[PDB]
Amino acid sequence: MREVISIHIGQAGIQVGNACWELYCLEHGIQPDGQMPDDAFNTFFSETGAGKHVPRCIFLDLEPTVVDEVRTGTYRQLFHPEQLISGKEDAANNFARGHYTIGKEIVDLALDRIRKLADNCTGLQGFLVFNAVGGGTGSGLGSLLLERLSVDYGKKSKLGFTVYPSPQVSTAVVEPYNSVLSTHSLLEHTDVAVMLDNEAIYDICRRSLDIERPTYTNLNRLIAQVISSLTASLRFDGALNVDITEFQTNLVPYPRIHFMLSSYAPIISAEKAYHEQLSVAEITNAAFEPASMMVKCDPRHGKYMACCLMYRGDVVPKDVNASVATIKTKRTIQFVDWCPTGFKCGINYQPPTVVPGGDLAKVQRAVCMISNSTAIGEIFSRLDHKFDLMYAKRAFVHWYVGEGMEEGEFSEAREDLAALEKDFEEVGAE
Amino acid sequence: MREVISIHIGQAGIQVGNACWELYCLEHGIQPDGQMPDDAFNTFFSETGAGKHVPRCIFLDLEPTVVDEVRTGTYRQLFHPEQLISGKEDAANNFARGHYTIGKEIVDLALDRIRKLADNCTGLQGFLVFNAVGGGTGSGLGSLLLERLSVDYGKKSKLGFTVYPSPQVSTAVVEPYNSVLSTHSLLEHTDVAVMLDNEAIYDICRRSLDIERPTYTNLNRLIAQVISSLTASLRFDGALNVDITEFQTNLVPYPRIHFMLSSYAPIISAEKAYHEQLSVAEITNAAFEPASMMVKCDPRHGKYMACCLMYRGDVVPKDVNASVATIKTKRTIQFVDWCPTGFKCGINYQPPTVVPGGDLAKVQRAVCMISNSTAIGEIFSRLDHKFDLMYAKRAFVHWYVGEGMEEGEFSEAREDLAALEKDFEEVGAE
Amino acid sequence: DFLTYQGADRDQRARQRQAVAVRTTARSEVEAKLSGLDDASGLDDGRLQVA
Amino acid sequence: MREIVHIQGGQCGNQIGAKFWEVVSDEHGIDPTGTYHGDSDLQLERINVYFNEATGGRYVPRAILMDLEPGTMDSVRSGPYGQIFRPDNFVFGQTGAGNNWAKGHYTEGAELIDSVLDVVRKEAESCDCLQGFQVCHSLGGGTGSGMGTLLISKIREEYPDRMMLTFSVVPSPKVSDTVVEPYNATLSVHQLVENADECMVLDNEALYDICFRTLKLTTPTFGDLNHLISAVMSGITCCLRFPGQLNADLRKLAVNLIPFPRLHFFMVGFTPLTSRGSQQYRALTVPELTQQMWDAKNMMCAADPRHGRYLTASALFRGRMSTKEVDEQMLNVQNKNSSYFVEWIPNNVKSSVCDIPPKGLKMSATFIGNSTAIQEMFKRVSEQFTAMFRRKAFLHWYTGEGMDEMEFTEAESNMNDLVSEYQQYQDASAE
Amino acid sequence: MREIVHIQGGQCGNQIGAKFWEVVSDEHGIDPTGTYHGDSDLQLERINVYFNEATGGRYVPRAILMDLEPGTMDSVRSGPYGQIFRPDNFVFGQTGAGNNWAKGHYTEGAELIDSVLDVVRKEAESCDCLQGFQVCHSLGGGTGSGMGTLLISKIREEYPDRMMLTFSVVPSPKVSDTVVEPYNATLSVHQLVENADECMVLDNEALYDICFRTLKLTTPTFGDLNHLISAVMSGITCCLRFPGQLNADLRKLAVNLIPFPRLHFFMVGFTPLTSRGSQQYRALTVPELTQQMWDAKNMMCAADPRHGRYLTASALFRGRMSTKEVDEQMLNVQNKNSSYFVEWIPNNVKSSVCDIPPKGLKMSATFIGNSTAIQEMFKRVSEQFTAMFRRKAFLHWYTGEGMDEMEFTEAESNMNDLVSEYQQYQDASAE
Amino acid sequence: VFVRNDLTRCGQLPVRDMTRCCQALVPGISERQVAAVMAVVDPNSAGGVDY
Amino acid sequence: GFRNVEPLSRQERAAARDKDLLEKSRLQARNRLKQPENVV
Ligand SMILES: Nc1nc2c(ncn2[C@@H]2O[C@H](COP(=O)(O)OP(=O)(O)OP(=O)(O)O)[C@@H](O)[C@H]2O)c(=O)[nH]1
Ligand SMILES: Nc1nc2c(ncn2[C@@H]2O[C@H](COP(=O)(O)OP(=O)(O)OP(=O)(O)O)[C@@H](O)[C@H]2O)c(=O)[nH]1
Ligand SMILES: Nc1nc2c(ncn2[C@@H]2O[C@H](COP(=O)(O)OP(=O)(O)O)[C@@H](O)[C@H]2O)c(=O)[nH]1
Ligand SMILES: Nc1nc2c(ncn2[C@@H]2O[C@H](COP(=O)(O)OP(=O)(O)O)[C@@H](O)[C@H]2O)c(=O)[nH]1
Repeated sequence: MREVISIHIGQAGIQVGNACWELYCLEHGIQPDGQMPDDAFNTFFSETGAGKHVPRCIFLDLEPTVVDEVRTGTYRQLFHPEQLISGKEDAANNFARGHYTIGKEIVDLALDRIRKLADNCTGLQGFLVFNAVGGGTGSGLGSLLLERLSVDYGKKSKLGFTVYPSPQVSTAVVEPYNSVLSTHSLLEHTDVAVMLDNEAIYDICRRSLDIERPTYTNLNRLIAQVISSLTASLRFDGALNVDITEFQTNLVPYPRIHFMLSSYAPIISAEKAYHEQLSVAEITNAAFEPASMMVKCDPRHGKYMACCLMYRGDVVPKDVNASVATIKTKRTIQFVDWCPTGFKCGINYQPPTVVPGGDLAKVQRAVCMISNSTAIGEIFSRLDHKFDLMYAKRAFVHWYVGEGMEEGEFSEAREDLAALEKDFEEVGAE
Repeated sequence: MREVISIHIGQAGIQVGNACWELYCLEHGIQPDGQMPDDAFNTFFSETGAGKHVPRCIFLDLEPTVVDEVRTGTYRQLFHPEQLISGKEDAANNFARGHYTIGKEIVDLALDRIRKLADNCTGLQGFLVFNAVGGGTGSGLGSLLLERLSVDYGKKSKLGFTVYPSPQVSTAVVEPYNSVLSTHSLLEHTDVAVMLDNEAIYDICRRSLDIERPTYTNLNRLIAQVISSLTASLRFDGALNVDITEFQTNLVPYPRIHFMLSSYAPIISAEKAYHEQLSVAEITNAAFEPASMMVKCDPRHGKYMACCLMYRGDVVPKDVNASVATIKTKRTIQFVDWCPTGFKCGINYQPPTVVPGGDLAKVQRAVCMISNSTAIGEIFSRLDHKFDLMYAKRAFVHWYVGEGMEEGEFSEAREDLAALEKDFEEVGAE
Repeated sequence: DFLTYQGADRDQRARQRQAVAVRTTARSEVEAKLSGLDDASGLDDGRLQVA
Repeated sequence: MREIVHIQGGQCGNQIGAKFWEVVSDEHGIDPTGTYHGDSDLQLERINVYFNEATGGRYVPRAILMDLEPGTMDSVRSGPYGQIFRPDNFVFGQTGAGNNWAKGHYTEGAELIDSVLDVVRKEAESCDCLQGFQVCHSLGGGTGSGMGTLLISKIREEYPDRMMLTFSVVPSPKVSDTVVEPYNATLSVHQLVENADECMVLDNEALYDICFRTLKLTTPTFGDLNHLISAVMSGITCCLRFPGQLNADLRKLAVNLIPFPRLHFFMVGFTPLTSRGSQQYRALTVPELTQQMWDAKNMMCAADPRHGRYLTASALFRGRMSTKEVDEQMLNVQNKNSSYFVEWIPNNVKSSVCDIPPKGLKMSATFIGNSTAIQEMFKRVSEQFTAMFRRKAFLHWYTGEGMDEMEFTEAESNMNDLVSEYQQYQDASAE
Repeated sequence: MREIVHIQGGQCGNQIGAKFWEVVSDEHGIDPTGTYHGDSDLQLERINVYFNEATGGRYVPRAILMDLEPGTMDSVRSGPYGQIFRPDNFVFGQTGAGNNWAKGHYTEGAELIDSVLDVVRKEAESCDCLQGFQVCHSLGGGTGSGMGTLLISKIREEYPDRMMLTFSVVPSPKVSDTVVEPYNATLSVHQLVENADECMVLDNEALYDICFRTLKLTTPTFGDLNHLISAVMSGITCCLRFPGQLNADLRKLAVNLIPFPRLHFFMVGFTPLTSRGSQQYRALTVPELTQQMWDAKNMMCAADPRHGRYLTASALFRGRMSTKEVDEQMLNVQNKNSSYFVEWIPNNVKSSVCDIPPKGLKMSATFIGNSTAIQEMFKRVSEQFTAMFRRKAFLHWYTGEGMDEMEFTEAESNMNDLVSEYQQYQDASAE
Repeated sequence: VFVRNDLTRCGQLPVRDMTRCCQALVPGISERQVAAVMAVVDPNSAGGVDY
Repeated sequence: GFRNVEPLSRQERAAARDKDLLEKSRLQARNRLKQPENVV
């Protein structure tokens, strides 16, 4: 009745999907074999007559290795083999390769399976697209898939949990190129886009979890906890229920402005746990701390427009009200003049489940703050010069041209990102 | 003493007859073997010297499967083996097949057994013909049998509880064709024809009984309850008795206009039962609700000409008078200007018996509302364009021609249905 | 037996309602415990004893 | 024999209604299975105001729950008194309104509204005589506010003469739950002014204040606030359900409270609210009840009566009491606080007495104050609505449901005119 | 008691018939020795449709096996269910047709056709009532296509009224087996248009595509394709053999499917076809089975229905199911894909329900679609036939058998006229 | 963490102390796994393996 | 081991025989103020 279709595109999408689905299995009691020893799972799993539960997810990638890792690992009897879709040739960090030449047949099969999945859902809250902006598979194929979904499904709410390149640290070289292309693509298709940065999550792990060597598994576990907190109100009852449709209404002031900073709290290891009180006010403050942001974007530079807080566990409305009143009275936290309330508080009675093998402690309270703020334009500003610096020499441009793109596409993407910068400046200004 | 001869033609006829005879056996206490552990069964069963009771019914079909199912089921020792009549070749949704070539010997044998049945009846209130408008067997053979009965028996009241095609949902393709043909046939032979729609009864089952997956068994149970409520005055005593001759004389303003909408109340499951008062006024209002009609035809569109109410159980004439007066004062329900009374109320002291294994609850009160209203012209209007849309291309016309039909027959049927539309418009107009 | 699907739907509805009833009873007990705290409960009884 | 049709709208409205029906069944000695277990004749004497007798001994509430999402109704049905309600009176959709008054009033509320009116008419015709309808819901939510206003308009169209009572939970001043609360409240107040005959304004922050200061509870969940609301909702109509030394029905309260048709918004309070610690310290007397009644802290509205002027005030007392005591107390209150009472009305108090107090309390009293203080609450809501509407933030979500931008400004104009009327009668001078 | 005479023709037809009889015996609980071992009354209730009782409990299939070479029926006899068939029903020549339609229709088919009709008449006269004949064979092969068309003509002459159902394996689009497939197909289609009352088209490449994409088999031999075909052959007539909630015989299917006599070519598909890995993962609902039904990949013909327009479509469901659910699913399919459905037929779906699903499967469904998509298949066969006929390649082999060149032109003209009728009804507009 | 749980600064911890440390690091670890690692680290010891 | 079934009274048979008495009894069973048509 509250089904949500999960899409995981590219290596990063699949690797965060592994953590997400392990977390969902742990939360709902579903064993990795597929079945558990009501109907709260229906959002993420569809049950069969035999009692065995299959997730409503689709693992899309043009490379076979990542998907075969899932096919060989513990969750081989859980997922649908055809829902795991594997390509033959990788996109090789080429947006054109993933969007024009290789991605065609793969996206056709993906839409086929997505139709089959949506046909099994009475209701459909929306799509959760988890991809990696900065890679040919994630950016190009993901952009094509989002465009097709917008064309055919229509008004279904697509929430894109995208991972943009970090300000200074990165793993690719053409990452500004394909990131600009995919941002051009997804400015007009996704309904609410959640920004994530590897550098910011690395900093969170290093400072809060005391992990001197954070890794992709830790990053994915944090992202999985955040998405679980986001979807908790769909699956578990509690005071002040918040919905996928209500995210857009209480978070998106205008259709272009729908990019969101995400921050989880508390992030504490068990050795540091039960060593602080972890009250509602303190976890709210931690969630509003700039270091707790999962994007290398200081909110002090900009102004908050909206903030949806998702409380999990033993949280009382009096405490959320007191904490939010303190936040409003706080001076460093600054809101736009045209949004006096700017807050969407929603509580859930289900505490965040702890993944065995993870670093997170078993905490009875949690906050997931997803905020629309004009500061997010800074990351686009960074990519806008990282792009044009290479584009001046047309470096690596032959690679993108070879798979059927044009200089006009790069020009249009750069112009649209400049327009997005201007829109962020205009919404920030009085 | 007050016998009524039951005829069930076609698959729908036999399938509703199964439910009808289950209901009659339960109501009179007759075990399925044939005998029971005063003279209230004479309307439906004739008792033998051995004490075993045989029903005065005739199961007519050109297909052996449906009849052999009854021959094999629990009611194999109840019905007369020769009364169960089976053909060799099915009519294949062909009115010409069921009316010109296959149906001849079958209808001859049907008249033979019907004469044998009528010779065993001192009185004879009339015939209850249950067939399927929209199939070769029910339409063609049923029309032929009705014509033969009109020729030989004459003035005996034939009450046809016909099942018409639903507006949008349907199971056959040549259903408009054979429906128009059968309507042409029965406009001039049956005395009172009650329309029934599978879509309407499905909606009733979904909304009232909360059955998300209604089936033909549920439909036939509802129809059987309606027929038992109609016939209750023949078997059980009560104030304001109604007779088969009286339905006509109180319901048929003109010979051409004798088609009737049917509605039952209450339709409530056991779980929903004993949560509402179920008073006479409330159940009468339910019966006059457009949703409770067993035909997909909103009665607001037309004007009621006559309404016969058949009450079962703890109903008092003061209560029925108050309820019907409120109905008259109601603005939504509107009657023709030339019929100030327009109401035929009849009460019976026998509450409706509940079939074990069914979804209907044990209610102390019941209402069967059978209404002659000009709104019924809407369904004929739908079939009249469904017919001519196919007839313009002469689709499936060769199939009907092959078994001894002519284009003149289709033309005559279409013209007669147009004339019926015109008559309904004329009587509705002042 | 012929109508398994209808019985299956009835059982599904009954199970869902029973599970939600169990959840509501547990939450009602927890809320009663939370709302029981008031002035009468000896929250400062130890402080009074110490003083 | 004067029946009341109760309607619950939205999550907050459904929770409030469930608590209210639990309280009323407790008052009338009805167990969650519907059977009477009260052992008191007066409990069954006027049970038909709220309940109907089923085929057996069961009594079913004349309550209708409407919602666009089934979760809140599932919780209500699974609650302790969830089984008394008739299952057919749960009218729910499938896609909830995302805090969108437009979604709950035009797009998604339209399809469910005919089912809702079918249920309402079925319940209303069963009534021998109908006092009216009471609708409990929250301003500042999608399905609640939207479908509540739509249903109220429809019921006003069908039964103009019948009483309409509303228990609206106005969005709180300081701490707001959702962003679009000013929009939803602005669109809902415009409907309530035109349609609802009698409107009672509740604020969750006033409820938190009263339960923190008078009840002195530490962890007030929504259940406690709904309990106080249920207490007021019962106490307003206890004069219908129980014999009274000086009885007064809903229409009498409306006539004595409403000077002019548009000035029908009221702040309410219940007495005696005592902390469990101070229960033995307090003495139950009519003067004590009046003292707590006229305390601004007792008002379940955020606006305080001190800022405004009391146009009128009804006080419905419950318990075996002295009419001389009650009348003298209300006269002394008026004389002492004549500055806060309107001059051009000789008596600003409608005093009513009922002989049956609520269970556990020897005495009780509900207060219904029509004062110009509600002006500041509407003014604050408008101060938020104008700030949001100047830049048209989140306006596209309402526009995509197909409602004119002019409708927002029309609702704002109606609110401003209502505020103007309240100020006019606040500073009106006699002669 | 409505019997069906099964006929197998050529190597492919004989293999398909053997597999079909194995499947039918499995459904009826018949072991290869002919004894009933099903332990179910309904299996024996209508066993007379396909089998006759022997001296003891043995049941003999009503099948007639045709060939010009004895090897194929030697294989049939050596197969697991090779001993059920009566030895008198094996009719063979000595020299097989070298993929020569002229040899199988005129020279070598003429002598054996007398014995073939004798066996057919002997089998038919024993039948109490005869629904008709079903002939399984492959277009594009000498003995199969030629002898099948000749026998169909003879049986049409003998029994004009009785049903003729044909399962023809039309030569595949992409990869062709033999060179003269276009000649044999062109000559056989001209005969089938005139004689065959009802025809299903099967393509080996379509079967390969469905077994590679849905079943995900790795090494699918001809046995798997024959088993899919056999499932379709059983499911089309299971309504005759088992009680059904809404039963439908072959004549009913033909009446509801065929708008005009020449447009009797159909594409068929079977559900649910599930790969081993996804068997526990798939949930069997009527919407699921319909969704797999209406997919183009499920069709066993090469032509995809998306290009054409569905003139008609029958769906025979099997199992414990809701007629409301089935009808709602089909109405929803028609409403959603109204672009693919003919406008001048208000209802393009003939739904039939049988109460007995196949063994092991909880419920199943077979589909028979009459759509103008088959026009492209006939067009491709025309594009090959005309290309070869312009240079008269391999025409001397047909000419040396006593076949006129004018017959080729007549067959091409007839097949092009059929294509024209399909296009006309694809682009026909109402009113 | 092991240093914090080692009060004596002896470099050695008991089974309970190192299981507590390993649970503070990763909650899902049971005592048997920690003891097995203890044994494979120091084969012949009466507990108190060097952390 | 003899099977037994409850014997009905003469009053029940008289009520079934009489239209008036049966209807009056049903009215009395209908509801609790003054009984509807209480007086037989
Ligand atoms: N946060 C996070 N980011 C990841 C993770 N794995 C990969 N990424 C990011 O994903 C980007 C590339 O992902 P993909 O496009 O899917 O890589 P791929 O599957 O080989 O596809 P292509 O590189 O486009 O050919 C890199 O720039 C990484 O920054 C992960 O586990 N967590
Ligand atoms: N309401 C209702 N309608 C039914 C039922 N069974 C069949 N029908 C209707 O009956 C119609 C077909 O009836 P028949 O003509 O007798 O089918 P048949 O027995 O195979 O005979 P032919 O179709 O003439 O060959 C269908 O269109 C159904 O709508 C039933 O149980 N209830
Ligand atoms: N007193 C009370 N207020 C509530 C309750 N639940 C929600 N509210 C408040 O009511 C306001 C409106 O929410 P609501 O109308 O229920 O949401 P909707 O159902 O989607 O329209 C919210 O801002 C909440 O603060 C409750 O149980 N009791
Ligand atoms: N599905 C299926 N197709 C076959 C089989 N055997 C042959 N075919 C195909 O049928 C086509 C015609 O061969 P066929 O008519 O049987 O040869 P003939 O018997 O000498 O006339 C060939 O192109 C084969 O690909 C089989 O067992 N199953």
